[PDB]
Amino acid sequence: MGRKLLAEFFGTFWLVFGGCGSAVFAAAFPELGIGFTGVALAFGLTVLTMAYAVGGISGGHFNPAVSVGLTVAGRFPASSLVPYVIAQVAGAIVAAAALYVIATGKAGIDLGGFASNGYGEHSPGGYSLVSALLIEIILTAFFLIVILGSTHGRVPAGFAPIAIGLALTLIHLISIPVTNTSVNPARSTGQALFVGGWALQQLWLFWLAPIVGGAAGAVIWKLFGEKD
Amino acid sequence: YFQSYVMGRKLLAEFFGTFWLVFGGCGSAVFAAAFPELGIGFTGVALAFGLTVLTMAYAVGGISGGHFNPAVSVGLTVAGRFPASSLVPYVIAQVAGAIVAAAALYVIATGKAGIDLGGFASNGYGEHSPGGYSLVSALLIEIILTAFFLIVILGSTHGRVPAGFAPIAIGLALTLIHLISIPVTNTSVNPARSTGQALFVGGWALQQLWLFWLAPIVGGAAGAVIWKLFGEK
Amino acid sequence: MGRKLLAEFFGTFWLVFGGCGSAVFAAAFPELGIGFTGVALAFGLTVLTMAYAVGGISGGHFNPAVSVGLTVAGRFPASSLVPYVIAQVAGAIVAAAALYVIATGKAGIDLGGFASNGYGEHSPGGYSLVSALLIEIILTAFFLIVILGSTHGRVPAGFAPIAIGLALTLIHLISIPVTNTSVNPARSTGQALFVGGWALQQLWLFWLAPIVGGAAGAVIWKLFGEKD
Amino acid sequence: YFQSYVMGRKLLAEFFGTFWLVFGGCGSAVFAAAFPELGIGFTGVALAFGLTVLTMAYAVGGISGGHFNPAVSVGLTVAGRFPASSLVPYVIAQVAGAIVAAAALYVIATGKAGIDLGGFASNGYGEHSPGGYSLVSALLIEIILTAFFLIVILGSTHGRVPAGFAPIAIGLALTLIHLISIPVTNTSVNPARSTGQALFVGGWALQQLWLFWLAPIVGGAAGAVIWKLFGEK
Repeated sequence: MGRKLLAEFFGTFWLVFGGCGSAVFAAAFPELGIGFTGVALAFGLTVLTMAYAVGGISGGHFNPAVSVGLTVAGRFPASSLVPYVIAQVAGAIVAAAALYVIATGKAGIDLGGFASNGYGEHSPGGYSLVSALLIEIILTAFFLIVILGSTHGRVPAGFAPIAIGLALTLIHLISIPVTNTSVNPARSTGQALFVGGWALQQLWLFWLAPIVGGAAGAVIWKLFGEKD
Repeated sequence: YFQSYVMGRKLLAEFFGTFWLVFGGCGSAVFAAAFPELGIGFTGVALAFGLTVLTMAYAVGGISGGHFNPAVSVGLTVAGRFPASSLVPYVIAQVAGAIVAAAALYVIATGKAGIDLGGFASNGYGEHSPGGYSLVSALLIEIILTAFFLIVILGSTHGRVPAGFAPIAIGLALTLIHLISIPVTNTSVNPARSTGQALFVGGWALQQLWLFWLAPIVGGAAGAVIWKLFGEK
Repeated sequence: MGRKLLAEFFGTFWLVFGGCGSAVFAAAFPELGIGFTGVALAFGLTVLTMAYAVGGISGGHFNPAVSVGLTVAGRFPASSLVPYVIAQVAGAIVAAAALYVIATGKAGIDLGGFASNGYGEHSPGGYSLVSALLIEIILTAFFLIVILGSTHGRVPAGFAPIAIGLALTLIHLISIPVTNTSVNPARSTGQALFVGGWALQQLWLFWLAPIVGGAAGAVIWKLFGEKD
Repeated sequence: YFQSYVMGRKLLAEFFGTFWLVFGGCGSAVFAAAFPELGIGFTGVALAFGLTVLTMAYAVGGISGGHFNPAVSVGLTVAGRFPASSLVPYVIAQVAGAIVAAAALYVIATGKAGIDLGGFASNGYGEHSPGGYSLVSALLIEIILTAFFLIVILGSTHGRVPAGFAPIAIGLALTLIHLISIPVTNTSVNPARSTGQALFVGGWALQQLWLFWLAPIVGGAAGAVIWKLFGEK
């Protein structure tokens, strides 16, 4: 069990340090930077890679809304939920801090939103709170449908990391302009704690919406996918 | 053919999958393709469409067959992989999934007011081809691209290839198809995908829609006929 | 055997119509075009996808220099070499022609080099004939090392298309500026026949260099990789 | 540990693989990254480096273990996956492969005369960090990135994951590492890769080279130590 919490901790750290750190260091670099596509690929590849490295140890959730959805689907014991959520939020916070220390090694850098998720005025594209809510619920619900589908016994072992990592990239290709893309309450919490201000005031949305999307995808999955 | 899952489950699978294909491929185009400085361009859209299929073919492919595409259902029927008796119900689940995804995209887009959605990721030709290509060019490239899409689907799901790899060959073939043809038609190869967007644009998009039923369905049947000639036995 | 020639024909057609057609229609499209990266990804994905669809029928060479390298490696009967080369060059020519018909459906388009490979003045980056020669030999030799390695019995079945497709993308990411990237005599012949002029005068280089690279990679492979 | 292939074959495998990693990752950077209008950028370089490893790990991974990287050989020794007695010979084959690839890139580049190769894809820090990041930033990010590279290599090659998927997790993890850190150090995580380029630039690149031996090797050992704590049993 301690092995499983460490798997979640290192995994969520990798997710945030790789995804957010590609956003902070590289996305807007002049002439050669990696754009929304490269951040999207980054975040999907943190999940693909640690899903292969530690998924067979903890299940490789790396994401509170995943742990909730897999509990609602009856794949995962509700008794492990809270500990997993604590291990995950701790990895995110420790990654946010390592990124912070490294980022400021560049003289007079402006961290800005520091890859925090936001809506309205803090939506990259100026989309409303209601747009933010709907798209985070829809995308997280589908994220769980892919995770529950691709880890079902009808799918041969070993392919789920590819499915689930690249589904995370696809989710970023769709929604970065709307919310910078959360679908993961832990991945939103670390960056926001370093920004404070508006980032903390909007943080609730990125706990509430992914958790409702993850639970909804679980319920939908149960209705047509999980039975033999 | 035998039944492996009851029809309601296969139809929901097809409904949710085609919803994902349009919501993710058309959503990436509407929200992110042209975003100033950092937007994802034709490349990021092609990746997104391929990934909706790769990820839903893994998620529900084992339930319905994972068509998400009337042209694919038709091609597999012509190749003798799928029963004609399931054709019409699948096509209806797929077109319903695409219309509901278009509507969902629209609702989310209204949260950024005063914005012009332009063609709303609709397919088109002539003045409505991103590069000004003619109706004949559109017709040809949709026939050839959908035919090869069918040949990749049929060969990668054949028993001579190990289970589990199809979603990756099929989803990446769709990304490849958009890399080639977005400048020509915005890329259909999928009558349901063309239909939901066009119903919201109306006008020229409804008027040109016929072509993105006819060409993909012709190409899908042609791919299937070609495959049965050399690949299936 | 007729099944195998048709596999090669459809395969090389897909390679050229997908790769070259991504170059002609999309690579330089204003604001949104796919650049050298998207052409590189295109060409690798034609091979990955048709290697899965028909590789188990003909071996999925799609490329005269592959057929030569696999013959030199003793993987493939020298008696099938010529027929495979004819089927491959025929797919390329028929794809070049379909691309031609479709491309000119755009009023007053300038086809330009029409994705032909070239060197010196016709190298995108102005690299010399000698640069062109060396990089086509090196990259084709490695292409065969990957193909022979990834289809060896020590590698589990089904992964070779991923290896070999993405190796082709990697080769394009390295060399498009130097020669537009051939590593495939058939893929160079179709486009050049439609351009004539300098494209025909340089065509020999793109037969000679990939065939020497493919044969060399086969010989190197035999020395350290092919034995149990 | 038992012998599966004789040492000459393992060394040639490592030599050719590290040659490919530098020739393809550094070649893509030198020839294509900054090409006017169509160049491939930090994204295309990160993809290229990841793909040299994915494709050579499939091609010769089954012969030598597919390290291509002194930091990887060290990490696997510390994790008890590889014998210390093979360490020095591997590291020498890898550094030789990288120097010969640098030389090969150089020869090909001379065919476009009067050109400035700049840093020639060398790694660096401070003034020689593409984004001006300090020595401490460089050191930290190379330790953390190489440690995770080791954790992904160790977990994906563990017996609890099916054979054949490692080249894909390991090569894509390298692409991810470049997506994160090219702005900081140009991305090393690999002392042999840093060494060949720097020997051609001389000057500051030879002077800063120490850091791209020390940090990757420290991070590789740390990743291995962490892995043995929770992952291996």
